Amino acid sequence: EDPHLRNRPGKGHNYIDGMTQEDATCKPVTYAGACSSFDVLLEKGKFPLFQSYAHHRTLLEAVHDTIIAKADPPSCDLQSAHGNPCMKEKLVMKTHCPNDYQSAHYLNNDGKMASVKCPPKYELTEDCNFCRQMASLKKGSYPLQDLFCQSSEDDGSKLKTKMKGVCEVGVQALKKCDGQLSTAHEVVPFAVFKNSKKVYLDKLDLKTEENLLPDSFVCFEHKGELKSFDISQCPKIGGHGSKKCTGDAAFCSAYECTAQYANAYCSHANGSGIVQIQVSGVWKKPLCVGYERVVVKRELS
Amino acid sequence: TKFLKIKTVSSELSCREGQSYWTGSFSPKCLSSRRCHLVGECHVNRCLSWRDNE
Repeated sequence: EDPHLRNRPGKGHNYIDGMTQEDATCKPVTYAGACSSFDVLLEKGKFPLFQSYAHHRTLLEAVHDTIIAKADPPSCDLQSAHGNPCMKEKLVMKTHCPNDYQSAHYLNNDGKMASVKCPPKYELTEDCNFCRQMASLKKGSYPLQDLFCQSSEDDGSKLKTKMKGVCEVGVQALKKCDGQLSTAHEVVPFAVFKNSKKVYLDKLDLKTEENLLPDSFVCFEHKGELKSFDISQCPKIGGHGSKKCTGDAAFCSAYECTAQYANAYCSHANGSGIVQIQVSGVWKKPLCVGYERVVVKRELS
Repeated sequence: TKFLKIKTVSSELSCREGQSYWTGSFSPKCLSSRRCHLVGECHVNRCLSWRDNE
């Protein structure tokens, strides 16, 4: 019930490495600023999964926190040479990006991250598979997948696509085809672990496991309402600190509370903590679980 | 002379169909999503009285 959808834990950086153009307004990402790579994540009717899970991290924040690696090149330019590795994974995807956007990032196959790049002044289209010519053009990127990042270091490189009766989904060449193969764009779940491939899913069992973590509390600065305030300036239990801080039982159980003798009010975020996954009957912890609309080839005959 | 022969195969008893329907085996796939209390939509009153067509 807490309307803290703009407060980002950790550091609050959303600009990606490759399109560092909107870094003047999204640093740090807080209640202020009009970052094009975060405004569409909270609009009603776009990515409801991130609307349900918004107190954690994103894919960009995971890249900045040394969680999700970047491919080579991390931002494949669309107007340069003749062939780039960041195209076979883009044409198979079918999304809907609004107008006035230059870049569009997505998830690759090797577990890293690869985005596109268009030289000025090129904008996207209704699908984003190709950047054509020309409000003003946003100097950022549009999230092509409905996923969310989180702090995790669970290893899982010995798992592959767990989909039965599927020929070649996305760009992964699984099993061969001998009869009728479909090609309809359907949603498929996936979950990439640490240093692994784009592992798809079939049965998802999400849950909420909260824990007393420093990156699970939100707060706003008080002054003569929601204001930006760094959480790292909160003293510990009898430790030290620069300014002051206070909160409820969750925020005051681990940090020091001074009641009215502070400048903010730290509150525990609803659902923030540890979000595990149940794949192959074994409870695991993913990194950036989400959905995507790629080309699914199912063997009907 | 113009002949009009009608070949007779045998004597069959066809079954007149009336009411028909398509059926088969089905296995449900349940999806769990344990949401914490007072977290978005998880509540003590809105989790219990939940409609099946919403």
